[PDB]
Amino acid sequence: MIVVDIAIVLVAIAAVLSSYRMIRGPHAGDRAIAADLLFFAFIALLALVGVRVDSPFVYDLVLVATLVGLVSALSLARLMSGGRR
Amino acid sequence: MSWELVATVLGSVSVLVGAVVFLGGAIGLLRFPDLYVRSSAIGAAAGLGLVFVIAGAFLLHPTWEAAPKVAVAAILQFASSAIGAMYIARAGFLSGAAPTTATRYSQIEFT
Amino acid sequence: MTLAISVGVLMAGFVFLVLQRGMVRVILGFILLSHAAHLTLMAAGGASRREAPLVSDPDPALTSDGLPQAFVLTAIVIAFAITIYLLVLAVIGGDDDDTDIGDLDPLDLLPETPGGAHPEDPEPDEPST
Amino acid sequence: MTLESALTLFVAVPLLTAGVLVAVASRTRLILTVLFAVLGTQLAAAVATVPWVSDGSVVVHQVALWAPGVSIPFVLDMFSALMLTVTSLLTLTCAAFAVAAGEAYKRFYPPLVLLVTAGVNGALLTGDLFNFFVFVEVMLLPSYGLMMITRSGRASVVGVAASRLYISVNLLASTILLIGVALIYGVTGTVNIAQLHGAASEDTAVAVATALVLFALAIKAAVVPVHGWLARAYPKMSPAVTAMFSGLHTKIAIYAIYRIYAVIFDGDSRYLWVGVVVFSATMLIGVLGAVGEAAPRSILAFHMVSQIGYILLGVALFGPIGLTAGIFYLLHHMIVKAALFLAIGAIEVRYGPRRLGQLSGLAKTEPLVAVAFFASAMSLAGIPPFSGFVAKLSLIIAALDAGQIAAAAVAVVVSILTLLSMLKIWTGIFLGEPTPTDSRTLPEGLDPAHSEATGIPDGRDVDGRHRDGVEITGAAPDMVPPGRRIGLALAAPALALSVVTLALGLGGQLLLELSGTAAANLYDPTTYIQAVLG
Amino acid sequence: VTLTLALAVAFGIAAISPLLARTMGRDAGWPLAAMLGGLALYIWFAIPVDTVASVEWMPALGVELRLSLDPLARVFTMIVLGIGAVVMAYSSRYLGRGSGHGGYYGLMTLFAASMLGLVLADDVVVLFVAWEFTTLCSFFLITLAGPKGTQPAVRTLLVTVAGGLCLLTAAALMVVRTGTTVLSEILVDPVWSADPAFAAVIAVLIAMAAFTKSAQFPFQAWLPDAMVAATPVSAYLHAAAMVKAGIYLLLRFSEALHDVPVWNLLLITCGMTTAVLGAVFAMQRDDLKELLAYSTISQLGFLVATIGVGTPAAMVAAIIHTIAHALFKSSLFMFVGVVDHQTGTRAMSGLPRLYRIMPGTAIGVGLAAASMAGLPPLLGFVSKEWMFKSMLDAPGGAWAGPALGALAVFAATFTFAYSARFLLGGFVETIEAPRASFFLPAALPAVLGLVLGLTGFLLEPAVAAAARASIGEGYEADFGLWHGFAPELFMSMIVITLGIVLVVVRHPVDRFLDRELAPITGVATVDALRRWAIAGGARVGDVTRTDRISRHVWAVLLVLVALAAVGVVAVRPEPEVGSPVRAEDWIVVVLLVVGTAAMVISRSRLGAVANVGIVGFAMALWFFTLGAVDVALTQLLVEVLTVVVIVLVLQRLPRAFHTVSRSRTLVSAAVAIVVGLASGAAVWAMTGRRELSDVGRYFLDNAEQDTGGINVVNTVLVDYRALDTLGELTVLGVAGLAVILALHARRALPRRDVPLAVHADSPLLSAQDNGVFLRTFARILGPLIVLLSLYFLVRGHNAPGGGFNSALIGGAGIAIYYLRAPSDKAARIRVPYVAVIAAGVIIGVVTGLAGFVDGSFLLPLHAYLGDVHLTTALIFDVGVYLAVLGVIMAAIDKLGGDDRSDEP
Amino acid sequence: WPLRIAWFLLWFFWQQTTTSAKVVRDAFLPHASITPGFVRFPTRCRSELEVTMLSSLITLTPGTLTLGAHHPGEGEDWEIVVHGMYFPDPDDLTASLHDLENHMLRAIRR
Ligand SMILES: CCCCCCCCCCCCO[C@@H]1O[C@H](CO)[C@@H](O[C@H]2O[C@H](CO)[C@@H](O)[C@H](O)[C@H]2O)[C@H](O)[C@H]1O
Ligand SMILES: CCCCCCCCCCCCO[C@@H]1O[C@H](CO)[C@@H](O[C@H]2O[C@H](CO)[C@@H](O)[C@H](O)[C@H]2O)[C@H](O)[C@H]1O
Ligand SMILES: CCCCCCCCCCCCO[C@@H]1O[C@H](CO)[C@@H](O[C@H]2O[C@H](CO)[C@@H](O)[C@H](O)[C@H]2O)[C@H](O)[C@H]1O
Ligand SMILES: CCCCCCCCCCCCO[C@@H]1O[C@H](CO)[C@@H](O[C@H]2O[C@H](CO)[C@@H](O)[C@H](O)[C@H]2O)[C@H](O)[C@H]1O
Ligand SMILES: CCCCCCCCCCCCO[C@@H]1O[C@H](CO)[C@@H](O[C@H]2O[C@H](CO)[C@@H](O)[C@H](O)[C@H]2O)[C@H](O)[C@H]1O
Repeated sequence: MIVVDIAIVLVAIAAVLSSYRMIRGPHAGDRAIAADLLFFAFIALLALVGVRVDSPFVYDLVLVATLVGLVSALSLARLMSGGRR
Repeated sequence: MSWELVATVLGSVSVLVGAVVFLGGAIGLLRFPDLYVRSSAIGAAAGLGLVFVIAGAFLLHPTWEAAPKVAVAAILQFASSAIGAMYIARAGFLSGAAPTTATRYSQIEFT
Repeated sequence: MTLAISVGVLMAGFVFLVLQRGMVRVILGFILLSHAAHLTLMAAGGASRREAPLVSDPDPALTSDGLPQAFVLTAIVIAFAITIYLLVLAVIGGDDDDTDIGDLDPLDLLPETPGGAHPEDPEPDEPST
Repeated sequence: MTLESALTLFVAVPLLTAGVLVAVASRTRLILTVLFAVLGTQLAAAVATVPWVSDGSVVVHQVALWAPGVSIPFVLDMFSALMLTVTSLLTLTCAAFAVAAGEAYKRFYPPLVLLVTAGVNGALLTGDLFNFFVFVEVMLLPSYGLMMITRSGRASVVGVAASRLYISVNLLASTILLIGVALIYGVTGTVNIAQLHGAASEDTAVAVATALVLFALAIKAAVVPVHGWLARAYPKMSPAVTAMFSGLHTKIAIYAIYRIYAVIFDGDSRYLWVGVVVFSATMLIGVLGAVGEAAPRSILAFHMVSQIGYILLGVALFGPIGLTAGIFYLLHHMIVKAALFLAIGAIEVRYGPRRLGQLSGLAKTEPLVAVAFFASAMSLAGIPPFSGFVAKLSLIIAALDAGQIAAAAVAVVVSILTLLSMLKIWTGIFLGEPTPTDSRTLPEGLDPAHSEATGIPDGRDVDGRHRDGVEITGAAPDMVPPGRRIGLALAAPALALSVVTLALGLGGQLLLELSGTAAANLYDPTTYIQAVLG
Repeated sequence: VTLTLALAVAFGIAAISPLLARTMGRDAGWPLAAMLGGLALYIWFAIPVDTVASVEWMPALGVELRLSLDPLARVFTMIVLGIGAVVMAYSSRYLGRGSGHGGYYGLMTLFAASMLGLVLADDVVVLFVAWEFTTLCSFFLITLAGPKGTQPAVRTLLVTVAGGLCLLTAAALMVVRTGTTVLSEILVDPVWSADPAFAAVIAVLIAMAAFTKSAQFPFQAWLPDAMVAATPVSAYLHAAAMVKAGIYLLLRFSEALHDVPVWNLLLITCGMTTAVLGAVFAMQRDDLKELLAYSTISQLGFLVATIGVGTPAAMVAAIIHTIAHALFKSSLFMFVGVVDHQTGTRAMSGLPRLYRIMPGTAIGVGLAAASMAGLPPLLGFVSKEWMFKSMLDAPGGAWAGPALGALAVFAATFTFAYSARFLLGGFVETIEAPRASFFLPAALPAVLGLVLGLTGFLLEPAVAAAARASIGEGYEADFGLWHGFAPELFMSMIVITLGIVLVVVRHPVDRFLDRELAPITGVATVDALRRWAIAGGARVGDVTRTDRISRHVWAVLLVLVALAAVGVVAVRPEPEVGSPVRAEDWIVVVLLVVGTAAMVISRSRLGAVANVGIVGFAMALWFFTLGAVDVALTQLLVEVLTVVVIVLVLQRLPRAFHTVSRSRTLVSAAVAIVVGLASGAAVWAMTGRRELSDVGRYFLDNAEQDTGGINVVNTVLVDYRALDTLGELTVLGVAGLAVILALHARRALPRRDVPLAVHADSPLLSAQDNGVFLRTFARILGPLIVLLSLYFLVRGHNAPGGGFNSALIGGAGIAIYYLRAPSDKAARIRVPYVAVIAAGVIIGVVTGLAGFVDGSFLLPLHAYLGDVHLTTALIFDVGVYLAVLGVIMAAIDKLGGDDRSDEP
Repeated sequence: WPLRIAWFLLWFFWQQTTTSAKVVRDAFLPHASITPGFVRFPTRCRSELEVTMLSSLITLTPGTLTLGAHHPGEGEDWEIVVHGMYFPDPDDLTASLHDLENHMLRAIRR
């Protein structure tokens, strides 16, 4: 499963770069779009890791993390707008 | 030849494509001047790359009890990566995210 | 040793944040501390067996232990409740979440009319005489 | 049912009725009937389970009837039983005080008291480590809700900063306890206290984790290096809530330290010097901070710290006599400190929270609370006519027997400072001529006239002729002359617990025998481990 | 048991005295005088000279209520109860014609009962009990007379407890050493001769315990001011109520500690210094309330000195002088009282000497002060010459013997001087002579002094028997004023001579030694100590004065660093089992480190919550890498539901964290690095060193066989350790109720007014028209989330996620419903969530309580229906589901927005 | 027809990997080669579902993004605010959006 290790390292590098953007984000909204990209990269890492450590109960998490990487993203928008709708 | 080796190689190339797309969407978060350019790139990258990784992972061990939980997950990932980026860009506009100096035309006032 | 590096980093983050200014910047430290406790609980179950205990006949010496998993599963909910209450505490006191307050007991006693109920007989024990 | 399966009813009956008193929370009469019925039947069950284990026996119930060591054992060994009866008596009297003070009509007071009682009973009867942590949280979470219940239904910035500090240094202590339990489970195999019969004198790897657990319990008990969190959180609470907490939380931590060091550490006697040092420093620094203070209810917090140092010294003098002295001191001191927060708390309810000297002559206008306070004060200082004398005498005898002359000298000198501070209170509040004072029993910040909040919904408000538990005249400041403000219903809970500390002084052999039988379960845990593991 | 009966009757007298005081206003002193004195006539007559009654009090501590009546006690009970009776007979006429006097009698008779218990004490613990009984009764007697004596009473209690508690230490030492608590068996123990390092400590402790009950050199500053109390309580307290307690203690313990040099020295030198410096200060004082106190001080000093002599010839003198003093000082106090109450003021502008109205009460003071000075035909003279005869053979060699006599001669010169000043001199119609029933109880001790000095042959049996019982040997005693010229008398013709010479030269002497004295006396030395104690306590409490989290956590982290320094050298790790580090592990470690660093260096509240979500996701990936699927699910859901709440509480707070000064981030980071390294080493050296827990092997082996479910985590949570799950669901419900209470007690901060810098007529506003994206995606995310919450709820026994993941994934749906709403009014959850929490907790505790049907509490009752293993674990899961759902509903509806729409 | 869905999803994944290659190319465009611009676009969608799925499809396109939606009319006519990269003339952006809207409305409708 060398392809899976390559994909894991690539997603980790992408996550590190996007987290650098999170840190040095000029406007508060960049630190939220980086959070969104990182949540999606973390779902990808969940899938790829569940491939590496061969597990049947992966996609439950994948079915839930998407309902989590969204509610935890919209709310960030709700925070950039100062709570105001 | 076999009906499992095709799925294996397909999942492998799919997770590779998805990882490459994630890396491209992350590099976009670096060399992009605006918040709206960043969100326009992320709305596509975080969706396509993640759907590719999910489908490739599923092809690398295709269980039968996880097919609906992936068919739903793909659509949910697409819709969520669209809507999250949409609302992040909108809230950035409302909060006062200054558009880049290289904006040739804007039919929306910023004040 | 990775499960030790991550626990050490989370504990350092907690110790730093909990010593900073602001109640939310302290609740974040407590979140990191709860994460560190959950991670060291997951480490106590060996952490050398990475297989989930969800198979029909689990194979011992190969699957992760279930008791520390139940332990962290309970501690997560407990710390979540305490974090919810700390967060709702952060938005009632004062007009901010600032935590640098001094001796706050004067603001809970009565206006303390001077001299006392007997300004003619000062106690010879108090050093304020 | 086997009469031991009913041991879990100490946790199932509250948790049920509490869950009931949350549903029907507006019927204040019904919930105040059910709360006292449950507290009374719990006190009766505890005082009837005391004769069950008076012969050194140990009643162990494997919850859910699994193999010994797999499930959570509920033990009861005349230490858990004594703690059960005394803490349930304290909870009952503090609830009877809160009913008269003005609390217990606010929303969710009867449920939260029952949930705290269930958590205490769980933390006492439990026999393993992690479920003890879970029950400590079950005891702490309703405590945080009770810190907002006030006589006026509001809360101040001070009363919320104290709550922040409390929860912060208690969530930290809870998480340190959790990390210690995790490390014990990592080095050893089980978190059951029985299966750790000696796993602290066999290898130091488990001894460090058990020291972490004991240090978390010491934070929860407010020993001298970590004590300011308790002296700065208990004063800033409602007079009934602090009286209820004075005997539960720190004392559950004391019981936990006793059980852990007696079973796990086996009373190793190599690490008793650190106990002696830390607890003597506690006895000293707590009473120093006490004599330094200037508020009546802020003195009792530091005094509680010093008496906690007194009690834990009983485990630093491990043996048949030191453990007996420490257990008797625990059972006496939680009663006395309850009777002391209820007498000073009954003044802060009618006369408002003031410093020492702003009131005078309360011994002339309110003799009931004055008697209830002076009895408990002389007992706290260890004066013969009361219980505290027996406790301090047995403790000094055990300290001189074990050769710890320095600990004995500190434990006998600190009584002078304790008496000095109690006399400072007695002189600044009770002795003097009764002077007219203003009718202002709520500091600016807690009264329902200078706060934009909506207030906690009062139970005695549906009558219409009540604003927030105050008798508004209806519709169809100037100094009050000295009089009797504290009625019988407010000074009666502080007086009942003030004749218990005298009945335990005159007749003390009854409690000394039970304390000896409880110590016999700590300096010789063979009958406890043989009962939990079979 | 008759002696214990006598003590019980002495206490019943105090129990009944308030009733008599309310029945007879002030005449209640007449029955007590005939009831507290008659008791004496009983204890002396119908009880043999040596009876030991003992009833069990506390056999655990080896303590028993054991009363003994050795002849020393046979004399001291008499000298206590007789003075108490005469003081009651005097107080029945001294007190005003009032109705409420129970507070005075219930104490002045309880004083006699406590003194009786002290002198009738064969157990050392009951001796200490009666000691502090007397000290408490005396404190309460001084607290009388209004606020004039609230400070003197406090100082009296403090000084007599600081010594009265050294007696506790001596008692505990003698109990742990001699193994028994019996005064008759401790004094004759061979320990006092085996090692003098123990007898010396006990002698010092007991001398300090008796220097405070009396008023000796260091602790003399509580008798002169306790004079603020009424003169009858002063008569009792000075004749024999408390100042004789210390002397009886020195007489009792003189059987063992009489040959130890430190006892002899600490007694002799302190008693003589206080005798001289009490006689002098009585000579200097003016008010007869202060003169009598500084005279009692000097007399007690004489007594403790001749006790410290420690020879059989010395205890006889000590006892006879205790009797003589308890007579003449009592009569002097009662006569001062009668001459105050018959005129009106003892000193308002002075007073002509008492021999102005000579008949009746002047010869009484002339018979009292004469024996106080030691004039020949009295009892004070024979006692003083006995004391001089005793002191002439004091220990310390052949030189410090006669020097003690030459010092006692100075003290007796000054005592004659001040007694002569008492009888005559300014102490800065009235023909209504004192009533025959008022002056008589004040002249009984004064006349007893005369009739005992003349007919001295009545006291040698009792006194000698009380002296051979205070110490070992005995001495043939005789009190007869014999005219045999011995140095015991030559230093008594010198005392009278030099005292007359002094009183005829009084004015230059007093104006001479007053300016060069400097304040040895005065109460400003105990108050200085109390002030120092209060200042030190304030400086100690000032360490933890600030009630802010950042400081009281420093105290926790410092002890954590200390324990880490201990454990680093303490822990030796065992060899590792397998390898707890995998390849796909450094990537999640790096992501967690990056998230934690971005959180701790984030200067904006939004970056911090984004990093909190990221750390939650990384911890979920961690739990899933370690093989914990259910824990990963719960971690994901708790991360999303804490991000939602942090957003709801951050929409009210400013945008940037508070700026904390430098040199405070440096120290915080320096301690954080240390604690992080410590925790890392702890988790590295304590986890991967054992094969597998036996309970773990059991759970993996007997999960499907015991409970029918293969999800070991969920079966452990709901079947084996169901108590933990019940506890944590109650914790969550309680947190919901507490959020409700908190937001009802204090108004939450309003949502911060962000200045939206966009004009009205532009799009990207009008949330009702612009939330169309979420309002439509929710049309497919609602049913999906509901069927997902119902999917995990039933599959939880054989698949990840039983009831907590089920409930948190519905809380996520509630968060979606909140974010979906157009404005703040529609966003309020319109369901009763407190009742939902109540129903969840009720269902949980009930389905756990149904186990008693077959088994015990919290046991599943699985029943098979065809091929479905239906169990009550499903009902417990429904209960915890309802509980967590109600908690999330409360946390979202109370914190979400402001929407003040629930009150009239 | 058991293998119809497999062919459909494989064609979908080809039409998506071409979009993914477009995304990766968009990440490496030099500066001054991105020309962002905002545009108000009348959507010609009646109900809420049509306009939100049109906005989502605009966002998922690698060159555009929909900021928000609103209609300044009586009850219909939905308008969106679309941000576009490398579209130097707003008419080009509106033409591409009209193409996409036609291709979608011709699909999800009767
Ligand atoms: C504010 C202080 C209040 C007064 C405090 C009174 C504390 C008195 C403690 C006396 C304890 C006697 O018990 C004795 O303790 C000492 C240290 O004290 C221990 O001694 C230990 O101390 C340190 C380690 O920390 C080492 O230097 C020493 O080699 C080691 O043995 C002994 O092993 C134990 O026998
Ligand atoms: C010097 C003045 C002060 C002296 C103070 C003395 C106070 C105590 C008086 C002695 C009490 C008499 O002691 C008598 O013996 C028994 C035997 O234990 C005591 O104790 C008995 O009664 C109670 C039961 O209710 C329990 O303490 C115990 O179970 C029982 O043994 C009783 O209290 C009393 O019946
Ligand atoms: C309020 C006053 C308080 C002052 C109390 C002082 C206490 C006085 C001592 C009490 C005991 C007296 O001691 C008692 O003395 C009497 C009288 O001599 C002796 O009595 C004996 O000898 C005398 C003659 O010398 C005769 O009475 C008779 O032969 C016989 O009774 C007793 O044997 C002895 O027990
Ligand atoms: C009320 C009291 C409760 C508080 C209890 C606190 C217990 C704390 C436990 C800390 C554990 C100490 O950890 C360990 O202790 C042992 C016991 O001497 C000592 O261990 C020692 O072992 C050997 C002797 O066998 C020495 O040669 C070595 O130098 C040293 O390490 C060290 O101190 C430490 O290695
Ligand atoms: C840019 C961010 C990402 C940076 C990526 C850094 C991670 C790459 C370095 C990982 C190095 C390899 O790390 C090493 O992996 C081997 C397997 O090869 C693990 O080895 C262990 O697990 C393997 C299974 O995988 C077992 O077969 C083996 O017996 C056991 O020892 C080691 O415990 C770990 O130390």
